[PDB]
Amino acid sequence: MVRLNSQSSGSRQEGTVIRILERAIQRVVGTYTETRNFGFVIPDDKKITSDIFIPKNGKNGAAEGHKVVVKLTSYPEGRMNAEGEVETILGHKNDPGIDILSVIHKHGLPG
RNA sequence: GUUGGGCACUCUAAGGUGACUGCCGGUGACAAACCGGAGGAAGGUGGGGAUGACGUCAAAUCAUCAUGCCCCUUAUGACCU
Repeated sequence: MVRLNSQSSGSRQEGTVIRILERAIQRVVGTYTETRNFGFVIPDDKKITSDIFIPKNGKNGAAEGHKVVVKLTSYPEGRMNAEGEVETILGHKNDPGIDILSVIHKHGLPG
């Protein structure tokens, strides 16, 4: 429910997400990465500019390499990132036929 | 500890050790790096000091000191109260 601004530093009208009327992106696919004694799945697409906090109870295989879908169990909060889990361990990200299989789960195609 | 009590511990102070990308994951030219993880007292330029290049102001100092040219030289020297 983006609101207008009474300014514009360009040719475009300035929106501002004063509120989110609806949540979409229910789930993301990505590579899981171990950080500072933690986990963080990086979304397949770069359109999500943040990572997804993985707690250990939602690691479920995902190591440095493994591709996994995330049933996002929480979402960003001001400065904080989205939390999640690990769904399907698609396989090591650098595998021939993951490129397809990654897209198979990205789009939410049948199986 | 006051005393007996090796002296352990703390300390005292000489000599060594120790830290680096050395290591293990990512990431990335397989390298470098970057990002984390170990282990360690110490994490990625360990921390404080010390130690620089050519220069300028005819900068300041003839009251630190010395000093050419002067000046004083029974006094501009010197002594006391």
